[PDB]
Amino acid sequence: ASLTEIEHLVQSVCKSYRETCQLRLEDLLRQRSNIFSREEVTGYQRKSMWEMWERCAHHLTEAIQYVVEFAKRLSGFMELCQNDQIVLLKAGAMEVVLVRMCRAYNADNRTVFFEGKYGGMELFRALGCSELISSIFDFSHSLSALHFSEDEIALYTALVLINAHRPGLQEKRKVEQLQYNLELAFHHHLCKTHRQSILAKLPPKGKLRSLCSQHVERLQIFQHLHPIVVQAAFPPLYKELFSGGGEKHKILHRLLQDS
Ligand SMILES: CCn1c2ccc(OC(C)C)cc2c2cc(C(=O)NCc3ccc(S(=O)(=O)CC)cc3)ccc21
Repeated sequence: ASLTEIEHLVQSVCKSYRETCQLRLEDLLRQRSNIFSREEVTGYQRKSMWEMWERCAHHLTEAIQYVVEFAKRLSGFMELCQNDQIVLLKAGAMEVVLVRMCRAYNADNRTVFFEGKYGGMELFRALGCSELISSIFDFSHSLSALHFSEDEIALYTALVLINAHRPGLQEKRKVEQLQYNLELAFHHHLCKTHRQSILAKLPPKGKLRSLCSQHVERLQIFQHLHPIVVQAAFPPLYKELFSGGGEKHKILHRLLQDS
């Protein structure tokens, strides 16, 4: 590429991210005073393990849906082959969400936006996966300290998705070319903005992997306890990405072709 082509890539990635923002950053910020009452938090903790999982899995899926749209509007993604498009989303959708999640996290009070209001990590006690939950909270605390801008979120999440070491890619070099061009864009924007210093403070990719593996390990435990809840009440797309052998659902392909 070239300088103008790189800056055009910066604007195109940032646009594609805004359009597929689930919630505008301002909407999330204006709600920061709206905090679950102690009584409301007690009600969350007393809900059954399997209903909490169903509600959270459904919210997770909604977020995942916006990440698919981001991909479809992202330069070069839709020129990749369908096998590679699915490998990328299958492995990176949960990662993009975990990163996007820091916009919904308030480090002042350590709360996360969820079902209309902000609550701390006790809100999630009914799930029986406190390690996962505190890892995600801590992970969102780390990212919140860097004070990402929205533009920086878009460029960074683009790279989280366009990761050419995902196993199973058929056109690895084509994904390499794309990844390298988004890296230059990201780094060009940080340099231009005097923000290269965040580069040494980004999470190792091994960390995003770790959280996703914890996600799936805890899903398998829950599914073994409530197999019929998963079969009858989890979102199909969620089963496709995360459960086993749940990928008999072909939702992603449907999503990727539907205009
Ligand atoms: C660690 C605590 N936590 C969860 C823990 C587990 C879990 O699912 C498992 C049960 C499978 C799901 C959640 C979960 C979901 C939300 C959520 O969706 N809030 C609504 C929202 C809407 C838009 C944005 S955004 O615009 O910033 C783009 C992402 C952010 C947030 C918040 C916290 C959560």
